[PDB]
Amino acid sequence: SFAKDIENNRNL
Amino acid sequence: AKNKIPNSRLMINYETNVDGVLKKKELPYRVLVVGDLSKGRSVDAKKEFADREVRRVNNGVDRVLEEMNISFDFEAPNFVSKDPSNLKVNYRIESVKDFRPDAVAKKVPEIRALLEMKEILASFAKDIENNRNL
Amino acid sequence: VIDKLIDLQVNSIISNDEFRALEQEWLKVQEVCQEDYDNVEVSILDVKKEELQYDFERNLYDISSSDFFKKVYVSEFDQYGGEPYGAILGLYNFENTTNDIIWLTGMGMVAKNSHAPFIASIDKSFFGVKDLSEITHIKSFEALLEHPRYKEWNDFRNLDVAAYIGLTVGDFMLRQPYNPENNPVQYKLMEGFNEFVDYDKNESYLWGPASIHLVKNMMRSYDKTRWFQYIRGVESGGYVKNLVACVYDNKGILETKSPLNVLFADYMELSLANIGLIPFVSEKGTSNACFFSVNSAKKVEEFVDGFDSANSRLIANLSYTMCISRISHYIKCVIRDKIGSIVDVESIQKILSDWISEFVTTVYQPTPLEMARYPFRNVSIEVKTIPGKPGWYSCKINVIPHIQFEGMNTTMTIDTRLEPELFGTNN
Repeated sequence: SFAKDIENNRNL
Repeated sequence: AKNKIPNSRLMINYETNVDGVLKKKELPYRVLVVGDLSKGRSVDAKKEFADREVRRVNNGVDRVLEEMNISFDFEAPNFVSKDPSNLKVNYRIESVKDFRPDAVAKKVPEIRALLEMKEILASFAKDIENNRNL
Repeated sequence: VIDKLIDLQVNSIISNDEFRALEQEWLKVQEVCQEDYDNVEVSILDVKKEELQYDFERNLYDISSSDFFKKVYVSEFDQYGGEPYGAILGLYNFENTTNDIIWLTGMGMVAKNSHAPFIASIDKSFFGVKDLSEITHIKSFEALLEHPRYKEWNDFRNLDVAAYIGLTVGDFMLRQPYNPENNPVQYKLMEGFNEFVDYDKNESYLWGPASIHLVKNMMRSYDKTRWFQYIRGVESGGYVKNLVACVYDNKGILETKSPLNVLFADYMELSLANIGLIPFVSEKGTSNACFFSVNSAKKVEEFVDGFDSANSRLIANLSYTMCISRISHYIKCVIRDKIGSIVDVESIQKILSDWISEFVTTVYQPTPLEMARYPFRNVSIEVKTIPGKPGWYSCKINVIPHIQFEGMNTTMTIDTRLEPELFGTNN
């Protein structure tokens, strides 16, 4: 469940 | 009086009694819906299933919602204010327009701090002062 | 530059799970109670799927003791002053699991008795595919269900209770994502907010099950008409006007996005009806939909005898069991008044028939709506007293509903034998 998609999706 | 008045020679009475079978008002075609709305966060949701009074939505989904104490204290990344501690979104849903990315900034105390400046800072009259004209 | 923050701050919780889980589970609630008719009072019951999973799975062989069953049957339908329910709406998505199969087996056990067709939706996990759009690749679902993976499911389709379940396929887009030029967030009277974007691309920005519009048409097919013939086809029932589409400018010029999850073709509309599913097919570009099929999960069978074959074709049809159900809501509701009155075999056949008589015809009225007032074609009502119990009776009605159109083949040909005066020998 590691959110490496919420953190990787930084967008400025 | 059950004793009954003494009968005269010309007793007229006038009957006002009426028999008959009473009427029945129509049945509104009820529609039950069953889905995880509160995710376990409401007055009727926190209670045991043996006793959950079904709602009605007499008014609308705006007020039948506010009737239920749907709040949430979930964490979120912080980008406002000072000090540590992740931003903690904490407010109860009133209307259905609460999920609108706008009513959120009005509800969350931290975000409102930036919106507060946009009322004062952005309202700088650099057009009334710059427009000097002698 | 404070806009740069907000465009990150708020966009962090709108994209967050849990938060957008309530959105989905309220947007599709607002969708149902949008119409607001003259005599169609909806009602809610927020319950987790697990709290019912445990319920039926514990009381499958003792449904009368089921807690839910005691909040729909013996509670409002059974009791005197109670107002009965009609057509439950399952907001869940049911897979091919051997657990969720019981969930339907139980809810249908209730619906069957409470007389309330339980409408729901099925997940893309049913067809064994991770993207619902990729269901179009399957040739015929008829040959699919022959696969031994659906053994448990084919058994359920044979149950009687399944004649009340009505599962829908496809999910309509219920919210347009937030762009400044498209669907701008209504900012405040001074707090500049309209300049505010979101973050999505392919296919993952909020959905809702077609079951909503299905039920939201049954409501419509009640305020306007009175029965449930008006929930099928384009010209007649299910049309569902004006859906929440989506548009986006990636590089081209605002390439529109169809409102529906999946763009069912023609033979898909049919090849699903046989599986016992309700496809929510879209008209390409038109930003609209329509329900062609409204079949229950009941098996259609085939049979040799023509009559028997036709029976199973009408029973599988949900729209009728919705209507036949409305007669049960008449009997166990109205005849309760004369429970003590002195009546006979010839008197009950009067009261029950004199009513339904206003809803049976053979002649066809112009337009669909003006005719859908009359669901049934003809009815028999042969009640008769039983021995032993003197004040008790036993009715037995039988209704033939106006059979709907369903399709047709056609062979064109140049005969050249129709008018022999032009091609004949004698000239």
